[PDB]
Amino acid sequence: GGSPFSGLSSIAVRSGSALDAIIIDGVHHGGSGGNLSPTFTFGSGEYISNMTIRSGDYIDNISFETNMGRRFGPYGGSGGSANTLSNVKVIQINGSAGDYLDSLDIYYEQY
Amino acid sequence: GGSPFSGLSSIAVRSGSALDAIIIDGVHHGGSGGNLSPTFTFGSGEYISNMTIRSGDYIDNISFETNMGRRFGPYGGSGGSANTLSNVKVIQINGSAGDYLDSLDIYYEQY
Repeated sequence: GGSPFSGLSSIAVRSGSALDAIIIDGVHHGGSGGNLSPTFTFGSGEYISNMTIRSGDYIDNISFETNMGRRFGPYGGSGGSANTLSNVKVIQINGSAGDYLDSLDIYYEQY
Repeated sequence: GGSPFSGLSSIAVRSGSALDAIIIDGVHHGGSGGNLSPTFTFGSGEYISNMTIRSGDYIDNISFETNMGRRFGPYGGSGGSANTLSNVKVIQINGSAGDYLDSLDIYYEQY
């Protein structure tokens, strides 16, 4: 019984040319620079299915598509190298933050 | 670089004899009954290492120990059956909620 939920229930970012911050369920991870994205709130049974991430020494860009045809991004800049997650169910987003988003540790089901 | 963080950054619950709610990074999952736990905010590099969960048709009790000797619980009641997670790193907490906490879908590293 019940309506499904996730502990990853909403995402925002702060971005300029790179990722200043990620804001996960209203919890700030990073610095104050860049401009604040609007918050993406996930629906019951909705999860991240695609995700493109540009990264270098820092997280430079973040975009994703959900299983419900919804989109978030791109936010950030054109630097670093691009990696893509496809046919996935993203479960967790961890990482390391300072004044910027230094790394991301994504946990997902690889379908 | 950077200080580690998790997308599972704080836990509270609402509990009576069972689990009315779990509150994950300030996002409410469940109903309004029972009494509100105080919020456990996780520190950088802190994660759930032990966890005892009583469950039946509903989540009945929740307790956990973190890798930093910190504790949360027990909260709830004495019904259902007990399961324990030991030598783990909890990564995600999902589930299904209504007026109560119907299920929990825990994602962890089994060490």
